[PDB]
Amino acid sequence: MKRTWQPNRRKRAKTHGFRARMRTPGGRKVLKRRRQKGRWRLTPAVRK
Amino acid sequence: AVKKFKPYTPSRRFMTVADFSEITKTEPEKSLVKPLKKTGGRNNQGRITVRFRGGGHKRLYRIIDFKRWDKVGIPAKVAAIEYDPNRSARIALLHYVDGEKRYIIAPDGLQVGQQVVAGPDAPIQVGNALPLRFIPVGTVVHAVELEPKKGAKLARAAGTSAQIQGREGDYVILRLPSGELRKVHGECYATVGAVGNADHKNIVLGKAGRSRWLGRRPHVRGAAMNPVDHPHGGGEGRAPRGRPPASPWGWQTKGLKTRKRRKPSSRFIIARRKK
RNA sequence: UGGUUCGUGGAGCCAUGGGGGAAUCUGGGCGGACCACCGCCUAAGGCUAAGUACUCCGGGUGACCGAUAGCGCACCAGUAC
RNA sequence: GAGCUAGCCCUGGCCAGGGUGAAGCUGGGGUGAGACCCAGUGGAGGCCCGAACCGGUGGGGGAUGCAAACCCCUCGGAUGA
RNA sequence: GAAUGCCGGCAUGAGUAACGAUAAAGAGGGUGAGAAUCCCUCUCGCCGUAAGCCCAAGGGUUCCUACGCAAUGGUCGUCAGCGUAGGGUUAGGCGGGACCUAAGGUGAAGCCGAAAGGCGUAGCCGAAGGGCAGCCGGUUAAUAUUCCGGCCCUUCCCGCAGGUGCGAUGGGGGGACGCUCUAGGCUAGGGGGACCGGAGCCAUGGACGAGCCCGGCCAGAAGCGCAGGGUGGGAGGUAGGCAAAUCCGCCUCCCAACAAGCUCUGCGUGGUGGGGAAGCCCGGGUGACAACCCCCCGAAGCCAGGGAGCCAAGAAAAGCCUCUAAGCACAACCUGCGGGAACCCGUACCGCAAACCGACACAGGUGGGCGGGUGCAAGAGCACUCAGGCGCGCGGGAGAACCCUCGCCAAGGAACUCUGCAAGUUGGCCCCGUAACUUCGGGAGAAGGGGUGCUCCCUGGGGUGAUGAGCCCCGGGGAGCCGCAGUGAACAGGCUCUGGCGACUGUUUACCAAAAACACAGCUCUCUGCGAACUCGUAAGAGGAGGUAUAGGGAGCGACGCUUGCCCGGUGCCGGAAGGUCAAGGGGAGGGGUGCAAGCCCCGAACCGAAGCCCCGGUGAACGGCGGCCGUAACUAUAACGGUCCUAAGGUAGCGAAAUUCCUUGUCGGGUAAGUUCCGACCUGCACGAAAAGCGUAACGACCGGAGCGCUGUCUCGGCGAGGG
RNA sequence: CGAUGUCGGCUCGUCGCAUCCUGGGGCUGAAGAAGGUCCCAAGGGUUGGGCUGUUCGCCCAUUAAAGCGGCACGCGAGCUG
RNA sequence: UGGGAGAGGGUGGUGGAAUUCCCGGAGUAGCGGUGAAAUGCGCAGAUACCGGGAGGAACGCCGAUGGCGAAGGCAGCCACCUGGUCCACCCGUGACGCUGAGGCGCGAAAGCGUGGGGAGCAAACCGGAUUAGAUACCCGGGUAGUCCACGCCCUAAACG
RNA sequence: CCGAGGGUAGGGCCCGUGACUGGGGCGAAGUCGUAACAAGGUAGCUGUACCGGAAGGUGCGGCUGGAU
Ligand SMILES: [Mg+2]
Ligand SMILES: [Mg+2]
Ligand SMILES: [Mg+2]
Ligand SMILES: [Mg+2]
Ligand SMILES: [Mg+2]
Ligand SMILES: [Mg+2]
Ligand SMILES: [Mg+2]
Ligand SMILES: [Mg+2]
Ligand SMILES: [Mg+2]
Ligand SMILES: [Mg+2]
Ligand SMILES: [Mg+2]
Ligand SMILES: [Mg+2]
Ligand SMILES: [Mg+2]
Ligand SMILES: [Mg+2]
Ligand SMILES: [Mg+2]
Ligand SMILES: [Mg+2]
Ligand SMILES: [Mg+2]
Ligand SMILES: [Mg+2]
Ligand SMILES: [Mg+2]
Ligand SMILES: [Mg+2]
Ligand SMILES: [Mg+2]
Ligand SMILES: [Mg+2]
Ligand SMILES: [Mg+2]
Ligand SMILES: [Mg+2]
Ligand SMILES: [Mg+2]
Ligand SMILES: [Mg+2]
Ligand SMILES: [Mg+2]
Ligand SMILES: [Mg+2]
Ligand SMILES: [Mg+2]
Ligand SMILES: [Mg+2]
Ligand SMILES: [Mg+2]
Ligand SMILES: [Mg+2]
Ligand SMILES: [Mg+2]
Ligand SMILES: [Mg+2]
Ligand SMILES: [Mg+2]
Ligand SMILES: [Mg+2]
Ligand SMILES: [Mg+2]
Ligand SMILES: [Mg+2]
Ligand SMILES: [Mg+2]
Ligand SMILES: [Mg+2]
Ligand SMILES: [Mg+2]
Ligand SMILES: [Mg+2]
Ligand SMILES: [Mg+2]
Ligand SMILES: [Mg+2]
Ligand SMILES: [Mg+2]
Ligand SMILES: [Mg+2]
Ligand SMILES: [Mg+2]
Ligand SMILES: [Mg+2]
Ligand SMILES: [Mg+2]
Ligand SMILES: [Mg+2]
Ligand SMILES: [Mg+2]
Ligand SMILES: [Mg+2]
Ligand SMILES: [Mg+2]
Ligand SMILES: [Mg+2]
Ligand SMILES: [Mg+2]
Ligand SMILES: [Mg+2]
Ligand SMILES: [Mg+2]
Ligand SMILES: [Mg+2]
Ligand SMILES: [Mg+2]
Ligand SMILES: [Mg+2]
Ligand SMILES: [Mg+2]
Ligand SMILES: [Mg+2]
Ligand SMILES: [Mg+2]
Ligand SMILES: [Mg+2]
Ligand SMILES: [Mg+2]
Ligand SMILES: [Mg+2]
Ligand SMILES: [Mg+2]
Ligand SMILES: [Mg+2]
Ligand SMILES: [Mg+2]
Ligand SMILES: [Mg+2]
Ligand SMILES: [Mg+2]
Ligand SMILES: [Mg+2]
Ligand SMILES: [Mg+2]
Ligand SMILES: [Mg+2]
Ligand SMILES: [Mg+2]
Ligand SMILES: [Mg+2]
Ligand SMILES: [Mg+2]
Ligand SMILES: [Mg+2]
Ligand SMILES: [Mg+2]
Ligand SMILES: [Mg+2]
Ligand SMILES: [Mg+2]
Ligand SMILES: [Mg+2]
Ligand SMILES: [Mg+2]
Ligand SMILES: [Mg+2]
Ligand SMILES: [Mg+2]
Ligand SMILES: [Mg+2]
Ligand SMILES: [Mg+2]
Ligand SMILES: [Mg+2]
Ligand SMILES: [Mg+2]
Ligand SMILES: [Mg+2]
Ligand SMILES: [Mg+2]
Ligand SMILES: [Mg+2]
Ligand SMILES: [Mg+2]
Ligand SMILES: [Mg+2]
Ligand SMILES: [Mg+2]
Ligand SMILES: [Mg+2]
Ligand SMILES: [Mg+2]
Ligand SMILES: [Mg+2]
Ligand SMILES: [Mg+2]
Ligand SMILES: [Mg+2]
Ligand SMILES: [Mg+2]
Ligand SMILES: [Mg+2]
Ligand SMILES: [Mg+2]
Ligand SMILES: [Mg+2]
Ligand SMILES: [Mg+2]
Ligand SMILES: [Mg+2]
Ligand SMILES: [Mg+2]
Ligand SMILES: [Mg+2]
Ligand SMILES: [Mg+2]
Ligand SMILES: [Mg+2]
Ligand SMILES: [Mg+2]
Ligand SMILES: [Mg+2]
Ligand SMILES: [Mg+2]
Ligand SMILES: [Mg+2]
Ligand SMILES: [Mg+2]
Ligand SMILES: [Mg+2]
Ligand SMILES: [Mg+2]
Ligand SMILES: [Mg+2]
Ligand SMILES: [Mg+2]
Ligand SMILES: [Mg+2]
Ligand SMILES: [Mg+2]
Ligand SMILES: [Mg+2]
Ligand SMILES: [Mg+2]
Ligand SMILES: [Mg+2]
Ligand SMILES: [Mg+2]
Ligand SMILES: [Mg+2]
Ligand SMILES: [Mg+2]
Ligand SMILES: [Mg+2]
Ligand SMILES: [Mg+2]
Ligand SMILES: [Mg+2]
Ligand SMILES: [Mg+2]
Ligand SMILES: [Mg+2]
Ligand SMILES: [Mg+2]
Ligand SMILES: [Mg+2]
Ligand SMILES: [Mg+2]
Ligand SMILES: [Mg+2]
Ligand SMILES: [Mg+2]
Ligand SMILES: [Mg+2]
Ligand SMILES: [Mg+2]
Ligand SMILES: [Mg+2]
Ligand SMILES: [Mg+2]
Ligand SMILES: [Mg+2]
Ligand SMILES: [Mg+2]
Ligand SMILES: [Mg+2]
Ligand SMILES: [Mg+2]
Ligand SMILES: [Mg+2]
Ligand SMILES: [Mg+2]
Ligand SMILES: [Mg+2]
Ligand SMILES: [Mg+2]
Ligand SMILES: [Mg+2]
Ligand SMILES: [Mg+2]
Ligand SMILES: [Mg+2]
Ligand SMILES: [Mg+2]
Ligand SMILES: [Mg+2]
Ligand SMILES: [Mg+2]
Ligand SMILES: [Mg+2]
Ligand SMILES: [Mg+2]
Ligand SMILES: [Mg+2]
Ligand SMILES: [Mg+2]
Ligand SMILES: [Mg+2]
Ligand SMILES: [Mg+2]
Ligand SMILES: [Mg+2]
Ligand SMILES: [Mg+2]
Ligand SMILES: [Mg+2]
Ligand SMILES: [Mg+2]
Ligand SMILES: [Mg+2]
Ligand SMILES: [Mg+2]
Ligand SMILES: [Mg+2]
Ligand SMILES: [Mg+2]
Ligand SMILES: [Mg+2]
Ligand SMILES: [Mg+2]
Ligand SMILES: [Mg+2]
Ligand SMILES: [Mg+2]
Ligand SMILES: [Mg+2]
Ligand SMILES: [Mg+2]
Ligand SMILES: [Mg+2]
Ligand SMILES: [Mg+2]
Ligand SMILES: [Mg+2]
Ligand SMILES: [Mg+2]
Ligand SMILES: [Mg+2]
Ligand SMILES: [Mg+2]
Ligand SMILES: [Mg+2]
Ligand SMILES: [Mg+2]
Ligand SMILES: [Mg+2]
Ligand SMILES: [Mg+2]
Ligand SMILES: [Mg+2]
Ligand SMILES: [Mg+2]
Ligand SMILES: [Mg+2]
Ligand SMILES: [Mg+2]
Ligand SMILES: [Mg+2]
Ligand SMILES: [Mg+2]
Ligand SMILES: [Mg+2]
Ligand SMILES: [Mg+2]
Ligand SMILES: [Mg+2]
Ligand SMILES: [Mg+2]
Ligand SMILES: [Mg+2]
Ligand SMILES: [Mg+2]
Ligand SMILES: [Mg+2]
Ligand SMILES: [Mg+2]
Ligand SMILES: [Mg+2]
Ligand SMILES: [Mg+2]
Ligand SMILES: [Mg+2]
Ligand SMILES: [Mg+2]
Ligand SMILES: [Mg+2]
Ligand SMILES: [Mg+2]
Ligand SMILES: [Mg+2]
Ligand SMILES: [Mg+2]
Ligand SMILES: [Mg+2]
Ligand SMILES: [Mg+2]
Ligand SMILES: [Mg+2]
Ligand SMILES: [Mg+2]
Ligand SMILES: [Mg+2]
Ligand SMILES: [Mg+2]
Ligand SMILES: [Mg+2]
Ligand SMILES: [Mg+2]
Ligand SMILES: [Mg+2]
Ligand SMILES: [Mg+2]
Ligand SMILES: [Mg+2]
Ligand SMILES: [Mg+2]
Ligand SMILES: [Mg+2]
Ligand SMILES: [Mg+2]
Ligand SMILES: [Mg+2]
Ligand SMILES: [Mg+2]
Ligand SMILES: [Mg+2]
Ligand SMILES: [Mg+2]
Ligand SMILES: [Mg+2]
Ligand SMILES: [Mg+2]
Ligand SMILES: [Mg+2]
Ligand SMILES: [Mg+2]
Ligand SMILES: [Mg+2]
Ligand SMILES: [Mg+2]
Ligand SMILES: [Mg+2]
Ligand SMILES: [Mg+2]
Ligand SMILES: [Mg+2]
Ligand SMILES: [Mg+2]
Ligand SMILES: [Mg+2]
Ligand SMILES: [Mg+2]
Ligand SMILES: [Mg+2]
Ligand SMILES: [Mg+2]
Ligand SMILES: [Mg+2]
Ligand SMILES: [Mg+2]
Ligand SMILES: [Mg+2]
Ligand SMILES: [Mg+2]
Ligand SMILES: [Mg+2]
Ligand SMILES: [Mg+2]
Ligand SMILES: [Mg+2]
Ligand SMILES: [Mg+2]
Ligand SMILES: [Mg+2]
Ligand SMILES: [Mg+2]
Ligand SMILES: [Mg+2]
Ligand SMILES: [Mg+2]
Ligand SMILES: [Mg+2]
Ligand SMILES: [Mg+2]
Ligand SMILES: [Mg+2]
Ligand SMILES: [Mg+2]
Ligand SMILES: [Mg+2]
Ligand SMILES: [Mg+2]
Ligand SMILES: [Mg+2]
Ligand SMILES: [Mg+2]
Ligand SMILES: [Mg+2]
Ligand SMILES: [Mg+2]
Ligand SMILES: [Mg+2]
Ligand SMILES: [Mg+2]
Ligand SMILES: [Mg+2]
């Protein structure tokens, strides 16, 4: 049947993207935390 | 007159439709329509604030002239009478000798080809508009302003009207559609005659589908819900109300008056509505 | 109403959201209701090192660990997944 | 977190074929004029039968499955909320 | 040594289950260390509204070639979507951007919020919508509307020539719109040809034939032709389209008007460029100087912004045209022609799937287009089959029980069982014929029955032609032939009688309930006079509504028919300027601390002092409620009648052992040989009853009861057979 | 209670005997035939249907007879539900 | 052809008295009702009086034993539209007539449907009396309805 | 071919009968009240409508076949 992951690149970038996170207080705290942890990727990589 | 159908479906047995007999033109003036942004009953937060709205037929909004004292002394010809999906009354397209075209709401008995005009000097005939000072006591009227130059507010739906009952100083006394008696400022404009399409209220939708065409989604009784949802919710099997009948938000709904008491307009309302 | 040890208590002191509303030393605040006496102090402008805190970083040293321990990672780890 | 799901909003798309034959219209009849009746025309409808499409009625199978809801047979809607 | 402890390792179950659709395989030849599994050939089967082809998501080198087989592959492997390496994606015209706007998002001005932030007209961003210039063919191992070939086209810059009051982010036009149905003429696509081109074939009894088999086109500027779309012209006045206007709108006049004319698209033609089958021969040659023509069918596509009807009344903005404003009128713009200029990103491959979502090379899920032929009434249904693609990544045997899916069955025919659960029966089309009841639509495909193939002969109307033949479509009548059987295979209702509940089509517990539940038109109560009530938000701001009492909110009830009684003492709601109670505050009689004092400070009586409550009324489609006992009539029985306690008042009409009845399988009647169920009655209703509506009601229901006919392996009662295990 | 699945039906039995029938007996208010009552006896047998989920029971038509109990109210890693 | 009388019918308008309600004023201890009473209403200011407003229905006098119509039935006043009928002239037509089974139309009140309107009155209903009792007669309240439009119903002591 | 009739199926009319139910007639020796005939103690009768144990009542409109 139809499952939960229906990939959509524009949706991905617009929802979890770098400019999405930076627009908002909680989104920058995500970036601060992910940078503090040493994550190689601060944000999901969608091909574009 | 309203039009019936033969019972060739279970819904056509009861469906009735407006005959549309006064309508002389089936397309709207392109310069007077604009898109009507459908809300679905949702507000600027995205939240439902009026339940069970949405899904109706697409509509363009006809720009109506609810001021009329714009063009004192300038006569206009009644060029057409049109359907308006945004209101129960019909609309009439006016052709001012100015060259300017405007929509008013069509009074009862308005004739295409006749002339109307607005102003303190207008004759007391259907379609003309005057400040209330100059309309004779007893004449029935519509598209009444509430305050001067703020636009027609009262008696706007199909078949409705108000009656001038007398004068008192700077104000005239109107019997509003609801039966209320109200002072209204004499400089407020009005339009002589009743609103047209008085058969509007004899329409029988006939089927659930018809309501849906109009943007009315199904209504859910509180008694069919659960206690999380509604005061009337829950109960094992069916259940009487078991408390004073209440809205989804807990307030009582059988008689509880809700007009604010200290409202400044009370100094102008003589007698609360009848019936 | 808050702060203080003070939770309405005899409840002062310091702060102030509302109302009323002064004086310039013979002016004014405080000494735990309040009054007198006796003292202390100078509100409604601002600044000021040092002694104090912390440990991303550098070093020194362990009756600290020794690869299931010690940091999640001694190794290409905030990786693979 | 509404890329699942629920509702709404904007903008596009889809619905083989067959059946029934409403109003209206034209003609004829009728009448003082009408109502109305008959025929032809017509093509209405949360109309009918049935694929796509949307479903999930009863049974059987499956049950460390092909599958964390599937398969076969049957069955509901299919111009409409 | 134990914590169903934690991490790791290794056992048991066990050579067991399984190896992922029952579309299916066999042989020969090759390669190789090794072959059921790789390559090649022949034979067989399966899909063909797909299991074929194209496009968009998503995936991201999986594409091509060489060399490999440790692992990955449910076996094997020499093979591969795997390992290594090299190569491969070419655009002014295709898609997106240097254009437009939609919801929405953002957001100068502005507004609001302790902070963070929330809003917000314009503007901007935002597409699969508007707009915009490329078709056919060839070529690579792998790209092609991109390279090449032929023929076309767009914008920008500059110049030349003619022309004009030129000029805009401003004004106006236009862009610009629904659903259903549909005309004319075309194109796509298809069928036939005794005609045109073609390598060949004559088998096994016959045929050298009007034989078989194969193919008989594609693109194309201007011009022309056919078919459609769009659009009236002139003058005069003008106060409106936030300036101006010659434009547009309005009034008037005059010609024109279903015409023509001007313009635009489609189709045909068209210089020109291409393609080109079967067979044969080792993807390529040949066929071939290939031929390339006539007839019929015909779109849901095209002309298109076509036409009609209908109510639920159907985006925006830019491009485009027109008007004028500053300005500028050696400029500028318009038209023609010529040269130059023309950027960025995508393009491989998979794409109903082994490359996407499902941990898997997973019987599941995935939006748009093409989707041939014949026959069956039609069709995208069904059977077979074309092009194209496959035989589903374990096999070989055997022929037990049992299981699964399937076929048949003597006599009986529901006796099975909770229940005909399941499975039979019925089954399309044409004709005949069809009941109660009914809201006059229906019920209805009611029920029930007859016909159905092929052959010859006669014949009627239509379509295309031309009026004819030919082709295609719809029929009619007569006489015959064969079989058990003619929708001869496949796809295709079993029917009726009678209750309950719900009017109806719809909706629901994604994944145990589809229903009598929710919704529904419709009924009533109630609130709301507009800066509405009400909802969201601290607010600003929104929704309501660019609506205005024939409207909007809340509640119950639930088509329709006939109806909806009595109780306002309690609670609710509504009304009541009296009265009672009533907090802060006002007031300050009187009292207290302290001071030598004037004075400072504290307590405090009467009285004044809101809403609310109390109090007085009203109100039931507001919350709710709606009795008991004794007695009485020519036999008994019962009680129309009287008496009496209690209550706010004591259940009306209608219905009743009921979706409600405990006693209960109540009693009586019907149906059955026999009926705890069913239907009809009665009424001592444990414990119906009138909008948590009462009683009915045609039609409707994958709802739940009861009965009958038809027919059956459900059964007496079992047997045999098939295929996958 | 870190789980001992439940009524009824179907299937499959096996056992007890306080015996329903068949076999053997005593008594009889046993003439015969038919019965009554008690004793011995468990080898075998103990039907098909209507109602109801029912066990049970009632009823129909038969029968030599239409027995009663136990086995986790026998039997759901055997089925039904 | 020329005249007449008339509440004959339909549509649109419009006038005054009275009843009730609301507002203002003034005023106070009762009003109302009956055979007599009580319920009811009234110091929360009634009744009685004056001024203002709203609204519905019916039209006093004229009015008669009268007029009109086929019947039912028709009553303020104005206008429009329209029927029947009588009279005088004796002008035209030339028996064109009478009746009338079926048909069609009309048809008081009550009742029905959809919508409006609602002052007064008033079935049902509630209360007070009366009475042996009183589901009545009398009194205080009161919903349909009574009124308007359109569609039904089609009855009568529709009687002379 | 037709064809007595038989068979399957569906309709129409008539008769008998049926748990139970509606009223009607008669009986009369009962219970309740007294609706009509007199102004019958509320003049009566009436079509209709709503209501009540019963006769009946009330509303609306009509008749006199109504006493004074
Ligand atoms: Mg997942
Ligand atoms: Mg999706
Ligand atoms: Mg993905
Ligand atoms: Mg995307
Ligand atoms: Mg996208
Ligand atoms: Mg998206
Ligand atoms: Mg982003
Ligand atoms: Mg990571
Ligand atoms: Mg890195
Ligand atoms: Mg992130
Ligand atoms: Mg009309
Ligand atoms: Mg109708
Ligand atoms: Mg109709
Ligand atoms: Mg009709
Ligand atoms: Mg119906
Ligand atoms: Mg109509
Ligand atoms: Mg109209
Ligand atoms: Mg339109
Ligand atoms: Mg526009
Ligand atoms: Mg709008
Ligand atoms: Mg809006
Ligand atoms: Mg917004
Ligand atoms: Mg938001
Ligand atoms: Mg949000
Ligand atoms: Mg709401
Ligand atoms: Mg809504
Ligand atoms: Mg309208
Ligand atoms: Mg209308
Ligand atoms: Mg209605
Ligand atoms: Mg609508
Ligand atoms: Mg609604
Ligand atoms: Mg509802
Ligand atoms: Mg519920
Ligand atoms: Mg919740
Ligand atoms: Mg709660
Ligand atoms: Mg609650
Ligand atoms: Mg409740
Ligand atoms: Mg409930
Ligand atoms: Mg309850
Ligand atoms: Mg419930
Ligand atoms: Mg209950
Ligand atoms: Mg409930
Ligand atoms: Mg319910
Ligand atoms: Mg309850
Ligand atoms: Mg209730
Ligand atoms: Mg309650
Ligand atoms: Mg106001
Ligand atoms: Mg203390
Ligand atoms: Mg303190
Ligand atoms: Mg302060
Ligand atoms: Mg001092
Ligand atoms: Mg001092
Ligand atoms: Mg101080
Ligand atoms: Mg101090
Ligand atoms: Mg001290
Ligand atoms: Mg000090
Ligand atoms: Mg220092
Ligand atoms: Mg320091
Ligand atoms: Mg150590
Ligand atoms: Mg060490
Ligand atoms: Mg280690
Ligand atoms: Mg470690
Ligand atoms: Mg480290
Ligand atoms: Mg480690
Ligand atoms: Mg690593
Ligand atoms: Mg759209
Ligand atoms: Mg369809
Ligand atoms: Mg027809
Ligand atoms: Mg028509
Ligand atoms: Mg349908
Ligand atoms: Mg249909
Ligand atoms: Mg259908
Ligand atoms: Mg769906
Ligand atoms: Mg199913
Ligand atoms: Mg089945
Ligand atoms: Mg089966
Ligand atoms: Mg199963
Ligand atoms: Mg499972
Ligand atoms: Mg399946
Ligand atoms: Mg299936
Ligand atoms: Mg089916
Ligand atoms: Mg269907
Ligand atoms: Mg269809
Ligand atoms: Mg439908
Ligand atoms: Mg729709
Ligand atoms: Mg131990
Ligand atoms: Mg374990
Ligand atoms: Mg264990
Ligand atoms: Mg462990
Ligand atoms: Mg462990
Ligand atoms: Mg092992
Ligand atoms: Mg073995
Ligand atoms: Mg084993
Ligand atoms: Mg398998
Ligand atoms: Mg091999
Ligand atoms: Mg090998
Ligand atoms: Mg091969
Ligand atoms: Mg991937
Ligand atoms: Mg490639
Ligand atoms: Mg590769
Ligand atoms: Mg390998
Ligand atoms: Mg190997
Ligand atoms: Mg290997
Ligand atoms: Mg492997
Ligand atoms: Mg595998
Ligand atoms: Mg090799
Ligand atoms: Mg592979
Ligand atoms: Mg290479
Ligand atoms: Mg090119
Ligand atoms: Mg550029
Ligand atoms: Mg833009
Ligand atoms: Mg675009
Ligand atoms: Mg393009
Ligand atoms: Mg081209
Ligand atoms: Mg290539
Ligand atoms: Mg438009
Ligand atoms: Mg559009
Ligand atoms: Mg539609
Ligand atoms: Mg056509
Ligand atoms: Mg072509
Ligand atoms: Mg064809
Ligand atoms: Mg031969
Ligand atoms: Mg043509
Ligand atoms: Mg002008
Ligand atoms: Mg062409
Ligand atoms: Mg060739
Ligand atoms: Mg050649
Ligand atoms: Mg040659
Ligand atoms: Mg040749
Ligand atoms: Mg079509
Ligand atoms: Mg059109
Ligand atoms: Mg409408
Ligand atoms: Mg816009
Ligand atoms: Mg200038
Ligand atoms: Mg020009
Ligand atoms: Mg650039
Ligand atoms: Mg690029
Ligand atoms: Mg490419
Ligand atoms: Mg699929
Ligand atoms: Mg596979
Ligand atoms: Mg798959
Ligand atoms: Mg094709
Ligand atoms: Mg067929
Ligand atoms: Mg067919
Ligand atoms: Mg099919
Ligand atoms: Mg074929
Ligand atoms: Mg296979
Ligand atoms: Mg074997
Ligand atoms: Mg199979
Ligand atoms: Mg058999
Ligand atoms: Mg049978
Ligand atoms: Mg039989
Ligand atoms: Mg049954
Ligand atoms: Mg069958
Ligand atoms: Mg069949
Ligand atoms: Mg029948
Ligand atoms: Mg009928
Ligand atoms: Mg129907
Ligand atoms: Mg039937
Ligand atoms: Mg044959
Ligand atoms: Mg056969
Ligand atoms: Mg088949
Ligand atoms: Mg069928
Ligand atoms: Mg059956
Ligand atoms: Mg039936
Ligand atoms: Mg029912
Ligand atoms: Mg239903
Ligand atoms: Mg239901
Ligand atoms: Mg109903
Ligand atoms: Mg309903
Ligand atoms: Mg329904
Ligand atoms: Mg449907
Ligand atoms: Mg479920
Ligand atoms: Mg569930
Ligand atoms: Mg779940
Ligand atoms: Mg669930
Ligand atoms: Mg299920
Ligand atoms: Mg369910
Ligand atoms: Mg269903
Ligand atoms: Mg539900
Ligand atoms: Mg419901
Ligand atoms: Mg109703
Ligand atoms: Mg709130
Ligand atoms: Mg706002
Ligand atoms: Mg708004
Ligand atoms: Mg708005
Ligand atoms: Mg509104
Ligand atoms: Mg409902
Ligand atoms: Mg009926
Ligand atoms: Mg009663
Ligand atoms: Mg009460
Ligand atoms: Mg009360
Ligand atoms: Mg009371
Ligand atoms: Mg209560
Ligand atoms: Mg004092
Ligand atoms: Mg003292
Ligand atoms: Mg009521
Ligand atoms: Mg109570
Ligand atoms: Mg209630
Ligand atoms: Mg007695
Ligand atoms: Mg009762
Ligand atoms: Mg009973
Ligand atoms: Mg019974
Ligand atoms: Mg019942
Ligand atoms: Mg009960
Ligand atoms: Mg009980
Ligand atoms: Mg019972
Ligand atoms: Mg019982
Ligand atoms: Mg019984
Ligand atoms: Mg039963
Ligand atoms: Mg039952
Ligand atoms: Mg009884
Ligand atoms: Mg309820
Ligand atoms: Mg109920
Ligand atoms: Mg249903
Ligand atoms: Mg159903
Ligand atoms: Mg049968
Ligand atoms: Mg069997
Ligand atoms: Mg066999
Ligand atoms: Mg077998
Ligand atoms: Mg086999
Ligand atoms: Mg076998
Ligand atoms: Mg336990
Ligand atoms: Mg355990
Ligand atoms: Mg366990
Ligand atoms: Mg004897
Ligand atoms: Mg013995
Ligand atoms: Mg024995
Ligand atoms: Mg034994
Ligand atoms: Mg039994
Ligand atoms: Mg029993
Ligand atoms: Mg018994
Ligand atoms: Mg015997
Ligand atoms: Mg036992
Ligand atoms: Mg026991
Ligand atoms: Mg027991
Ligand atoms: Mg047991
Ligand atoms: Mg058991
Ligand atoms: Mg089990
Ligand atoms: Mg069991
Ligand atoms: Mg077990
Ligand atoms: Mg066990
Ligand atoms: Mg069972
Ligand atoms: Mg169960
Ligand atoms: Mg007083
Ligand atoms: Mg008189
Ligand atoms: Mg004469
Ligand atoms: Mg009448
Ligand atoms: Mg009447
Ligand atoms: Mg009234
Ligand atoms: Mg009534
Ligand atoms: Mg009524
Ligand atoms: Mg009436
Ligand atoms: Mg008379
Ligand atoms: Mg015979
Ligand atoms: Mg015979
Ligand atoms: Mg009397
Ligand atoms: Mg009497
Ligand atoms: Mg009398
Ligand atoms: Mg009664
Ligand atoms: Mg009584
Ligand atoms: Mg009475
Ligand atoms: Mg009369
Ligand atoms: Mg008399």
